[PDB]
Amino acid sequence: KNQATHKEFSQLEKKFDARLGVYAIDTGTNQTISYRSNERFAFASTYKALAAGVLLQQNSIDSLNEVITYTKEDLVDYSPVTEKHVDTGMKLGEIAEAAVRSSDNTAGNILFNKIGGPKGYEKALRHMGDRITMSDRFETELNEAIPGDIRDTSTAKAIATNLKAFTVGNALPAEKRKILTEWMKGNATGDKLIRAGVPTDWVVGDKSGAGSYGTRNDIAIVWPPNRTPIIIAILSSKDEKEATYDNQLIAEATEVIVKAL
Ligand SMILES: [Cl-]
Repeated sequence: KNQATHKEFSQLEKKFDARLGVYAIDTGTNQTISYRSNERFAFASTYKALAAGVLLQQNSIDSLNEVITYTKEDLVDYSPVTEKHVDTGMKLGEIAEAAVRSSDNTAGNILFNKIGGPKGYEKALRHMGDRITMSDRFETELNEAIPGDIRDTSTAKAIATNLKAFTVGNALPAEKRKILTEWMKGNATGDKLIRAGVPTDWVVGDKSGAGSYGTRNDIAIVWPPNRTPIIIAILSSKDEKEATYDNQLIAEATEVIVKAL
């Protein structure tokens, strides 16, 4: 379906007035599905699932019970969990969970901090052989997504390969790989995205993203019934800075991958 899937993906770009980037790999058959998979998009909040994976590589399960504190002036826009616990701090595991499950932006910034900032995040991905992802800024400036500006960008193929390493591969011991996938499962932020485009007997652990220039992303590990997982990265963006986005574009792209695999 090399050219057959190309046509369907090209058709979605027109129906939703957007640019689409797709990479999916069936971990059981190593069959891949790709479209503009080497083009750069701003990754926006999808980094949070990978940064949680780096955090888990670098810290014990025990240490996730350690309390982390921060200040009111550390709070950035859209921090619906962290804004409630300024006076007490949160457990480190709770912060990582807030970043993955709710896309809490202060929690994302703490994750960054704990793994050495954007530069430390990038260095961890380079260690896993990701040469493509470029991390430069904290929330919320990392969402600026200026076309042609490679700060805080990656490709569908690079992001999917990283997610594969953390969730099914050998980037984490089993127990932490399980902690990560559970954080990624059952979150409402994912409900209209890849989860809305797979059949109802499939299970989806995802991480969604949204940025300026209509940037709208979802990355996932998905389990068909009785079947090895498929890793999916779907990226989208537009040409106008204040452009809106349409969840349905991600869901329709997912339907195309499902039919092809
Ligand atoms: Cl304070």
